[PDB]
Amino acid sequence: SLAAAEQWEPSPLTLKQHQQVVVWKKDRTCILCKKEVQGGNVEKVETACEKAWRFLSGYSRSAHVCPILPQMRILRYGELPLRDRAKFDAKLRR
Amino acid sequence: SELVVYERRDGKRWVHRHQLSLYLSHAVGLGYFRAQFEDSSVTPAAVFDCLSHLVRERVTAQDLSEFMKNCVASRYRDVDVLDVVTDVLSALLIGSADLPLLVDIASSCIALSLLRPKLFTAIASRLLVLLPLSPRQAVRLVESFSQQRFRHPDVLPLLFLSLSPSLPFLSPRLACRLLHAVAGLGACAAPAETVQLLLSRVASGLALADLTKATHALLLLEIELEQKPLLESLLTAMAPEIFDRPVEFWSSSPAGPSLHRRLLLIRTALRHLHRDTIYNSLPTMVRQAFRRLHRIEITSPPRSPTHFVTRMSALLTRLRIAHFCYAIRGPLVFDVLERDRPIVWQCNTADRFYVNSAEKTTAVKLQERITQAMGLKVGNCEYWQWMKMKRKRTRLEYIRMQRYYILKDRRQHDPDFEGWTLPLVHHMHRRNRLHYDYYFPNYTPLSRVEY
Amino acid sequence: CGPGSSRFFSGTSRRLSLFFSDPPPAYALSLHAGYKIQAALCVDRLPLVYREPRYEKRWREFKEQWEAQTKNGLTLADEITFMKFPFHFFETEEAQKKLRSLEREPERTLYLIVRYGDSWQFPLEDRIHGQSMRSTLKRLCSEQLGSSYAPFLLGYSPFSYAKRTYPKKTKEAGILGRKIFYYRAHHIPGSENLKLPEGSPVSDFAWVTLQELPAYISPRKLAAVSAGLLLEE
Amino acid sequence: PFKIFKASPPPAPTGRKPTGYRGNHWHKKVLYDPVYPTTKVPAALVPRYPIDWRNGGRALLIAALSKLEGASALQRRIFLRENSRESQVPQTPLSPFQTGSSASGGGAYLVSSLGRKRSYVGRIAVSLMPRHRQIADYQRVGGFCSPRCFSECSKELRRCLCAWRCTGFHEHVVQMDGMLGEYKGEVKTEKPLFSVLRRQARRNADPSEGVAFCAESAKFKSVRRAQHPAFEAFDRQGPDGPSQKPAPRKEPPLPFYSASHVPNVPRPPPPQPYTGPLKVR
Amino acid sequence: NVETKRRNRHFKLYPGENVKVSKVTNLVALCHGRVKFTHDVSRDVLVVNVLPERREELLREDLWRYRTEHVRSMEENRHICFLRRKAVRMFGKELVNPPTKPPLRPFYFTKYDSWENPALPDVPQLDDDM
Amino acid sequence: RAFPRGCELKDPA
Amino acid sequence: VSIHPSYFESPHPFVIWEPLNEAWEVYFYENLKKSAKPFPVKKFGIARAKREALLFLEQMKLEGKLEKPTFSSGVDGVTFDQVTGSWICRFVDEEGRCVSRGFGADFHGFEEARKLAIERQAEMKKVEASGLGPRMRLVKEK
RNA sequence: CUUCUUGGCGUAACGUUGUGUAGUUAAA
RNA sequence: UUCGUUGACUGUGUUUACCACGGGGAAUUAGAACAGAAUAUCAAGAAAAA
RNA sequence: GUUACUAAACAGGCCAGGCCGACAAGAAAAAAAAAAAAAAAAAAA
Ligand code: FES
Ligand code: FES
Repeated sequence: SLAAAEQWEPSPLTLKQHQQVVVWKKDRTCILCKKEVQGGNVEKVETACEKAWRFLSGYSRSAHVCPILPQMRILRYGELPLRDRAKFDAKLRR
Repeated sequence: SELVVYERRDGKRWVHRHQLSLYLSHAVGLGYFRAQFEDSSVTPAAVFDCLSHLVRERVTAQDLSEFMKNCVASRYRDVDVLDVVTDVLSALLIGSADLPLLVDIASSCIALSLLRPKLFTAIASRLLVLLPLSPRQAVRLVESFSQQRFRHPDVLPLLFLSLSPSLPFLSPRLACRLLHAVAGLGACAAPAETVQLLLSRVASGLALADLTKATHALLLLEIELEQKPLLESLLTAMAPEIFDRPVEFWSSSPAGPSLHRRLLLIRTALRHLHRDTIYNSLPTMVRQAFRRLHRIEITSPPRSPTHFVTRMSALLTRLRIAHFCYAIRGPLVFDVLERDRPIVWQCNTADRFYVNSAEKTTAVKLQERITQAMGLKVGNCEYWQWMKMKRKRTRLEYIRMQRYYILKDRRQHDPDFEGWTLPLVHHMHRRNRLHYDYYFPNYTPLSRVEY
Repeated sequence: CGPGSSRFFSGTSRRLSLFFSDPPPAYALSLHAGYKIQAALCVDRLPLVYREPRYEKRWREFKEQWEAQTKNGLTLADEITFMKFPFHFFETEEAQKKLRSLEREPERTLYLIVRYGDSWQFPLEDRIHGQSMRSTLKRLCSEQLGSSYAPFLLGYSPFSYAKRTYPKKTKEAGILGRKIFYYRAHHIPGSENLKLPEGSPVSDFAWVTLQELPAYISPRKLAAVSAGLLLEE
Repeated sequence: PFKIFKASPPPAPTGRKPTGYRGNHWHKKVLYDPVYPTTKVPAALVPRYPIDWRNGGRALLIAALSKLEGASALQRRIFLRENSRESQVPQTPLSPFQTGSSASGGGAYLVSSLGRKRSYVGRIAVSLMPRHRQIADYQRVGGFCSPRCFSECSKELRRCLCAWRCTGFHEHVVQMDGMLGEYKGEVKTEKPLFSVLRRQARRNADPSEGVAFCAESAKFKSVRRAQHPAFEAFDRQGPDGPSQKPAPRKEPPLPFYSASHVPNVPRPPPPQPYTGPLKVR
Repeated sequence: NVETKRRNRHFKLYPGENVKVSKVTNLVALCHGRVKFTHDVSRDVLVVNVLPERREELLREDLWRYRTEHVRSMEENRHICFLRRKAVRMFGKELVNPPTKPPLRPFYFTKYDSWENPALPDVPQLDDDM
Repeated sequence: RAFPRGCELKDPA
Repeated sequence: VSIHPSYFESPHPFVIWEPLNEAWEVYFYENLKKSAKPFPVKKFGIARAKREALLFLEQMKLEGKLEKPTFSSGVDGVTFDQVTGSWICRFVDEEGRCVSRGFGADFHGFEEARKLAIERQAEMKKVEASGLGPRMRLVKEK
C-alpha cells in the first residue's frame, strides 16, 4: 500500500526499464557539432549530446543550445518495442 | 545471429542449446537479461541456463514445455522472453510431440494468459494427426482454445466427438468447466444438444468457483431468462458460501479478486438487464450476499494503456471532447468515457474477436449489453478500421461522423450500411472537407454541440 | 446504521427533532422528493509536525552535492544576499565561527466527531426552507459546537451525500426520510477548542484519527465519508 | 481608499496592417469561419511600450524568484493541474510499460502525453516561462499551494518553503482542498477558446418544497397555498402549450405613440446556443 | 454595419459536400454531379452541396433528391447527402439514357453549339465519374 | 455483375 | 393545429417521422446502398403525407428494395468493411499476433481488392503454417 | 493497408501594348 | 517550445466556370495524367491467470 | 426540383491605390476562462 510504496526498493530490472533514452525522429546533421544521425536510431541520453543534456536536465535556459534538439524524442527504455530494444541493446547497455 | 532447426528421419526436431541461448540473447537483449539476473558478467552463451536456474546439448519441445511449467510455478510472467520461447516451441512442436505434452503446453499458455495463435495452429495441426484423449485432456484443450479465442473449424468438432460418449457421465465440476469453455467459444461452436446435456449434468450435481463459472456461462450464452430455475438454484447454492467465507478472502487470497470481479459482474448483469424479471424476485439471502460483496471495494492489477485508446483520446482532445480514459463503473472498465454526454468509446483490439473473424467474443457482447442497459451508448472502433485509416485527418473525420451517428436522436434507422467517405481512403477531391480545422460555431465544444 | 430513537435518546426535544422530528420544529423544513435536507460538517485538524519522504530527501541532498562537485549551482552573490533588512537572518558558518485535545497525536490527521446520545457521528443540522447551506452550517457551528467556534470551510459544494429512509410508522407522518450533504472544514491552528453551548443537542465530542474512526462510527457512515476523507494509512 | 469611483480603463489599441481601409474587418463571426476569414494582426505591429523597470525589471525579479523556487515546482503544479482536469473519475491503475508489473504511472497525464506525443523538451520550455502572460500568472498564483491558497501567498516572504518541502501528503492536501474550492459553474466569455472547456456541474430537475407541521392533522403540509392545478402547472413547468400571448405590459401606457410592432432589425441574427447547465438523468 | 443591413447580398452562403471556397470566397464545385441546397437551422445559413452522379437523364421521379432541406449540423448534412445520393462510385449504377456524343465545343469557337448532335459519332464518356 | 473500375485501373500503366 | 399523438407512430421500421422537417421518411436499398425518401407535410398535408409514405413503402416492397445488400467472399477471415470501403483480410503476423490488412475498393477495384485480400491471406497462412519464427531455418538430416 | 503539407499574403491586385533591358536557336 | 522550411518551385498536356472583345485578371477544377527537385508528417507497440 | 441577379438621376453620402522574406508565407504543435481578490507591467499561443 502507501507504506510499501514509500519503502519501495526498485529492482535492477525496474531501473533498466526506467532508463531514459533518445529516439531520433529524422536524419539530420549538427551545424556546430557535425554529428550525424539517422531516423529511428536509439541512444543514451547521457552520451547522445551534452549540450542537449543541459536543457534536458535543467542547466540551460535556451532551447536552441543543441541545433537538432527538436529532432529528439525522449522515452524510457521500458516503453520501447521489443524489436528496437533488441536492435539497439548494445548501445544502451551503459 | 540465426537459429537452425534440425529434423530427423523419424520426424523429431531439435536445436543446439548454445545456438538457442545465442538466439534468445540476441532476440531479447543481454542488458535486459543481465538486469533480470542481477549480474553484469552473464555472457550470451549462458542465458538459457541462467533462465532455467531462475525459474527452477540439444533442446526439444519437452524441454521448453518444462520451462513453461517452471515459469508458471515460479510466477515468471515476462512477455518478451515467453514470446521468443513460444516461437521456438511452435517451430519444434511439428511431428515431435505427444498428447500429454500438447495438453501441458496448452495449460501453460492458459496459465500465462498469452495469446499465441501460431503456437495453437501448430498444436491443432499436430492434434489432427495424433487423433484419428481422456475426457480431462479434451476439456483442457477446449479450455485452451476458448482462452485463445481460436474457434478452430477442424479440431473442435474432433474434441466434441471424443467427448460425446462421456457427456452423460461427466462429473458436475467437469461439466461446469466445459460449459464455461463452450460459452466462451459461443453456442455455435458445439452441437445443439451439448448445452442442454451440460446444464442437466450441472443441475443433477461444486464449489463457489464452479457455481460462479456456471452463472457466468449462462450469462454469456444469453440463456439466463430461459434457465431461471437453474440460475436461482445456482444463486441459492452460492449465497451461503459467500456469507461463510471471511471478509479478507476477497482482498488477500490469491483467488479473491477474480472471484469478486466475477460475482460483481453477475450482480451488475442481473441488476441492469433483468431487474424486474429476476433480480427483485431473488431470495433475501441472495440479495444480502450480493450487498455484502458490493460493499467491498474491488482491486484491479496495474495495466499498460493501449496506444489505440491513447490515440483515440488524443483525437478527442483535439476535437475538444471532454472524456475520461479507463474509467471504472462497477466490475466494468470503459476504454474511454465521455464527461458531458453518456457515450462510451470502445477501441476494440484483436483480442476481443475470435481468431480470424469479424465477430466479437461473448464477453465483449455481454459487456456491451450491460453498458447499453445502464443507459450509455457504445461507439465501437474496430482495430482493422483504425489501422486502415492510419491518419489524423481520416480519424478525425471518422470520429465526427461516428459521434453524430451514435448521438443522433432523429433518423433512427439501423446503424449498418451508413454512408462513409473518409479522406485518402475513399475517392474524393483533396479539398473536400467535413471538418474544417479549428472551426466551431459560437466556439461551442463538440461535447456541447447539439446533434 | 442504527440511529433508532432508543439508541439515540429519550425525553429530549432538540436532539430528537433533527433525527425523527417527533417534536415538530418551530421553523419551515425543506424536502427534496420527500426527504428532509440536512447539512453535515466534517472538521479536520492537520498534522502538527512535518514528515519528509526518504526519496525526496535523498534526491535533494544528492542534487546539492552533485552541484557542489560540478560547480554548476546558483551564484547567490553577497550583494544580493546581504542588504540589511529587518527580516535578515543569514550568516555564514565561517562568521559564526569567528480524546478532546488538539495536540493529541501530532503526527497524524484528526477529525472532529460528535456524540448524539449513544451514536457517534459528525455535526449535523437541518436546512430551513429558503436559507443557504452555508447559513445552515454556520447555525450548526454556533448552536451545537461553540458560540465562538468558526472553522474554515473549504467550499460551498458538498464532498459527498447520503440517504436514509424512515420506517413505515415514521414515514406515515409525511416525511419519507433524510438526505445529508457533507462539507469539509479545517480547524484553524491556534483557535480555541469546542465549548458546547447550553442546551446544545451534542452530548460529547472527540478528535479521532482515520484508524480509530471505525471504532466509533458505523460502517455505513464510514463508507459515506471515507471517499472524501483524506488518505492516511 | 478601498472604495473609490474607479475609472473604466481605456481599451488597449489593437494594431492593424496598413491595408484594407475600405472594408469592415470586424465582423462578429467566430474563427475560423470558412466564408468569413478574420484578418490577422502581426505581432510586430501591436503597439507596445518601450521596456523599462516597470515591465522588464519586474519580470526579471519574478524570474529570479521562480529560479530560487525551482522550475521543478512549476512543472509539478502544471502536471498536477492537467492530470486533475482529466482524472475526475476512478481510473484503473496504469503502468508505463507492458511488462513492468511493478511500476505505476501516476496519472492519466501518461495517456494524454502518449496520445499527443507531447514534447518532453516542450514541458521544460513552458516551465521556464518565456512569455509575458506566463510570468504575469506566476506573479499571481506562483505559489505551489495555489489550488488551496490562491493568491494569498503572492507576497509572502517564506513562500519558497512550500515549493521546497510540500510533497506527498501535503500535495494530497493541496489537491483535495483545490477540488472543493474550485469553480464549477458556467464560464461567460466572448473571447476565443480552443482547449477542452472546464466541467460545468449538471443541475437536478426537482426543486425543494417547504413543509411546516400542522397539529390539526398531526402531519406536515406544504407552506405554499393551493391554487388551481393548472396554475400550479404553469408556475412549475412553464407556459404550457406550444404558443401563448407575450408578457403583459408592466409599465403605464406611454402618452406618445411608438411603432412597437416593428422588429429591432430587418434580418434577425441566428439563435444563440444554451450555454447554461444541463439536466441530470 | 452589416447586422443592420437588409439586402440579400451581405449574407453569404456556406460550402458543403464536394464544394470548395475560393480566394474571394466563391463557392465552387469539386466533382461531377448535381447541385443541392440545404438550410442550417443552427447557423441560419444556406449550404451548397453537390451530389456526385454521372451524366444521365434527369427524371421526374428523381427530383426529390435535390430538395432544399433543413439540418442542424454539417454531420447531418453529410448524412442527408449520402441518403439522397443515387449511387456510389465503387458500385456505379445503370445509366438511364446517358449522353453518347462529344461535348460542346469551346466558347471561343462557337457560343451556340448543339447538344448531342445525332450526326456526330458516339464517343466514350470517361470523365464524369471523377 | 460487372463493377466500375478503380483509380488504379485508369493510370497509364 | 389539434392532432392526436398516435399520428406520429409509424407501423413499419422503415417508415420514420422526422420532426425537424416534419416529414415521413421511407428507407430502402438501391444500387447496393441505403437511401431515404422524404414525404413532407408542407407538400402533401397531414394525413396524405403519411398515406403517400405508406404507398411508397409498399412500392419498394414490391420492387424488392427493402432487402439488405450482402457482400461475401466465401473465404473465412476476408470480409468487406463499409467504414473504410475496403476488403479486410485477417491472418497471423511474423510476431505471432492476429493482424489484418485492408485493400481499398475505390483504388484497386472491388473485385481486385477482394482478390488481393484473399491472396495476401493465403500467403500469410502458408508462412504461419510453416511454423518457423523470425530468422529461423529448417534442415533435414537422414 | 496507395499517398496526413505545400507553388504565397493581399476587404486597392501590381498600367495593356509598345520602346528599352533581359531570355531562346547542336534548332526553330 | 524559445520547434522546421522556402512549393512566394522547373517543365509537358489547348480541356474548364464567366463572357461584345481584350486582362482564364475580384482574381474558376487535383485539366485527378506525366518528367524532375524539395519540405513537413509515418505506422505498429495485442494478450496482466487460478 | 427550384425565388435567387439587379443603385438610373450634378439622387442621398465612402475611398487611405498602401503592408509583409516573415513572432506578417508557413508543415507539425499550441492558443485567449464567470464573480471577487492580488498587481498597476496596455499581454493567448
Ligand atoms: S548533436 Fe551536436 S550539439 Fe547536439
Ligand atoms: S504557496 Fe500558499 S501555502 Fe504554500
